[PDB]
Amino acid sequence: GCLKCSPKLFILLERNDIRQVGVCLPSCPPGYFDARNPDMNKCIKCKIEHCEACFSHNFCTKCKEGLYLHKGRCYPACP
Amino acid sequence: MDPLCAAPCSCDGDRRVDCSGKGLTAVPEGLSAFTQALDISMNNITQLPEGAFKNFPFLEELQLAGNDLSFIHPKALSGLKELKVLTLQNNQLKTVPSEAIRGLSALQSLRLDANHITSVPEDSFEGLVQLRHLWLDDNSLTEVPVHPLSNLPTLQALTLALNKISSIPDFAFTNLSSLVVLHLHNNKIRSLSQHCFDGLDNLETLDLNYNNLGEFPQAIKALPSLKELALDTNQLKSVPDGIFDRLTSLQKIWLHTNPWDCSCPRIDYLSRWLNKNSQKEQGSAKCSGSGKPVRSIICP
Repeated sequence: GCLKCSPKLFILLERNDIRQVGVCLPSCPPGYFDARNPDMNKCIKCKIEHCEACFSHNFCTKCKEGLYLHKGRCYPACP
Repeated sequence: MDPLCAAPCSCDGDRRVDCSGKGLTAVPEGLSAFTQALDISMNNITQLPEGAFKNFPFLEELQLAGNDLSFIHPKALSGLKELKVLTLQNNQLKTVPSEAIRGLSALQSLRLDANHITSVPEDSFEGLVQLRHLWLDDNSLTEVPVHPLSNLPTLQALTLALNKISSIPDFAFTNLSSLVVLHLHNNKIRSLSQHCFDGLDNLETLDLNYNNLGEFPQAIKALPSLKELALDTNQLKSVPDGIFDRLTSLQKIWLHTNPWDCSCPRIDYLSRWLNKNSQKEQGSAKCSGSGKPVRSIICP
């Protein structure tokens, strides 16, 4: 797909085929965060299990419905 | 079937409105007062006038990213007492809009990244008694905004990455007692004062990579909760002996892409620590010249 985005947007990498396809985005889909870089801004999966929106890879801002957010992590019950 | 909408937005029945990517120059007229979320990102709103959101008293989420916003009327955001999320990334802001956000007492998340912000007025962030997440990355800040940050004891997540910060003075983050994650990577930090991190008692993650650190940051001793420390891609040559003795919370440390001086007995403590704590090092610190891993060094 597209290899370099407009200077502000984010590249999302997909392997829906058996080829690697990029797509340019203003934000990033759920489960991903906007990783800003000097070279290339990209969408990167959050590393927190069941996180829908995140600040960084290890800090969630929105957990899956039914879960409890505490200090950037998702819990099945309030800690 | 949007009983409470206006062209050319959609109103998804859960009181969320989407007007993003519509070429708009203003907030559309005729939107419902029931509205809880408003997405007006990716338009051409360059200015927000007074009372632009007057008819949205239950608004919880306002998305303004990707406009070319350069002026916010001090009263544009009046009456938004329920607002929790404000996104202003990718706009043309030159200054943190201190006064316009002053009355946002319920705000939890504020995105000011990827603007062109060179200054933050002293009174910024007063009134933000519930703020948890603050993005200031990819702007033009040349220093940490000390007095404005002192207003945010509830803050959990802060990024000042991809700015132009060259040094951090003593007590720069002293009131940030709830802070869990701090990003300072991709600046030009050469000088960290001895006590720049005091008061960060809850800090778990500290990112200092891609800076210009010539001397190891002694200031990290004041971080009892530290779990993750990135110091990769700096100009570090040595660590002081015993620097990690009191960091019993450390789980991960990045030390690679630094010119480690592997002379004995200077490299003694670091080599031994990396060998005893092999599980904690991410990637490999290498000796300058040979490229030998620092953990493979032994001093007699």
